[PDB]
Amino acid sequence: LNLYQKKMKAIVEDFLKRLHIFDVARVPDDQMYRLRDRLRLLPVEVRRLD
Amino acid sequence: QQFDFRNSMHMLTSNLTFTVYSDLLAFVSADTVEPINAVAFDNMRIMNEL
Repeated sequence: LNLYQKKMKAIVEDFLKRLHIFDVARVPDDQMYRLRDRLRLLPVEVRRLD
Repeated sequence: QQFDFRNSMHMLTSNLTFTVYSDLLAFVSADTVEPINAVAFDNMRIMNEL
């Protein structure tokens, strides 16, 4: 979708939140990105993808 | 020195009507892309960790 502007610092945030326990604001941007770096290489799921 | 008209009468070569400008530059109209879109010699994109 070439969204060079929907800076992803976005998705990670929500993600973590949805599994309460983690104090989101109280966790840096770093780790977060690295988190994407790994997610990227992950296969979607037939449902989702389809 | 005695005074001899003839020899003291000279003609005058002068240009006509200028207009002198300083500062210069100013005449330059210039804007800027939005920061989120930079590039170096690279041309791929400076600052590119979305």
